[PDB]
Amino acid sequence: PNFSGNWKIIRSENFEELLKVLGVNVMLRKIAVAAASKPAVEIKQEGDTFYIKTSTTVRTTEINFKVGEEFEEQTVDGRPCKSLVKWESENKMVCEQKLLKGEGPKTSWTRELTNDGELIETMTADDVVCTKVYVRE
Amino acid sequence: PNFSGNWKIIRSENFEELLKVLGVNVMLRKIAVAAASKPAVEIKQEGDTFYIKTSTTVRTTEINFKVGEEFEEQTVDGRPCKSLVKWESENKMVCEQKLLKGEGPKTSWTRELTNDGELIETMTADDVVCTKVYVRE
Repeated sequence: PNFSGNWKIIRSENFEELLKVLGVNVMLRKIAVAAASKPAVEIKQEGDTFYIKTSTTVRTTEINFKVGEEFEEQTVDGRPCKSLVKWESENKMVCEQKLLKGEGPKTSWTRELTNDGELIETMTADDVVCTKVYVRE
Repeated sequence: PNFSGNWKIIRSENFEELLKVLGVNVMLRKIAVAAASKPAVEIKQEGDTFYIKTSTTVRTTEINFKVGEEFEEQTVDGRPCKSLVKWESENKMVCEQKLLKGEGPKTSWTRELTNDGELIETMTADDVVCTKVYVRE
């Protein structure tokens, strides 16, 4: 169905720990998980075309993509990557990322909609997964 | 033989499927997947007495039991149960679980030490089996 909406975070699991295993220093981890860094996510979906803007109190980023068409974004640790999203099913998109320069962990993400209209986001780096869950405002 | 040691995972199958057949909703499964990252198992075996600590990037749980003596733990989906472990062979133990309160699917688990020195852990609910294989660190 339809991912469009203004989404507010209600659960976050394993995010700081994932940053830790990627080598992010403790000062940056602590700020990444601070109240002031809680992400709001605004999505506008038109068929396979998506605009997703993710904002905290200090940062704002937007991606625009169509399912099945390569685009550029950043990995969960700021390295530029080429991304490609596919539908795993009607309510779930999966994204494979490839670094533009150099080598690093294999990263990906998924976003999916539940029965009850929660948005679940997961991000994976090698063997480590973090999960965020949002509800619509 | 001796189950003692610190065990690192080399493969895993059907974790989320097990939770799914137990009726855990998809939100909770995806949180559980994040909280299950990089599982490590520390075992201290002294004859028939066992201490088993399971650590992931987010959480640590510990059970202490003696083979043939009932103890309390939780099912894989987090429900309190009484458990009783028995030897099924020289190198394999099997645990049957019964809920403290209420009724539910039959759940069990096993742990086996192979001839190649691997530890195989299985957890069963209905006819779904989740399997993890570890080697000694």
